[PDB]
Amino acid sequence: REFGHLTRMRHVITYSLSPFEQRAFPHYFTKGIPNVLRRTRACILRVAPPFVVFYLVYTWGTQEFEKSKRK
Amino acid sequence: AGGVEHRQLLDLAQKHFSSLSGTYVEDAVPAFTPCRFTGSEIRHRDDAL
Repeated sequence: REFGHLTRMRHVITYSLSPFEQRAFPHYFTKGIPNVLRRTRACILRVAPPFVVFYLVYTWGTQEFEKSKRK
Repeated sequence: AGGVEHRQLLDLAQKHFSSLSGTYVEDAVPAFTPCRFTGSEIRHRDDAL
């Protein structure tokens, strides 16, 4: 696995700019803030509902531990 | 260049080229916009060559 022996490709053109010709910080809060809100919305219904059920079991488990030692 | 006399070429230039327009209609200076250099690259990938 060396660089000129990897795969076969035809009819593809790429254009690039030098790092000394561009800004290292482009649009940061103009593009970046609405981008990290799209990514948060796209994954919130998959990750979060398991950790809500851990919270409800934890509260029921510490409260029914203290309503056993009381009288 | 070659077997030419300069006096002969000058009189042939006055006979055939003198009706060229010297100064022009409104004759504005031909503007020269310079051009800048940009460090960059372009890659065209074609493995069949």
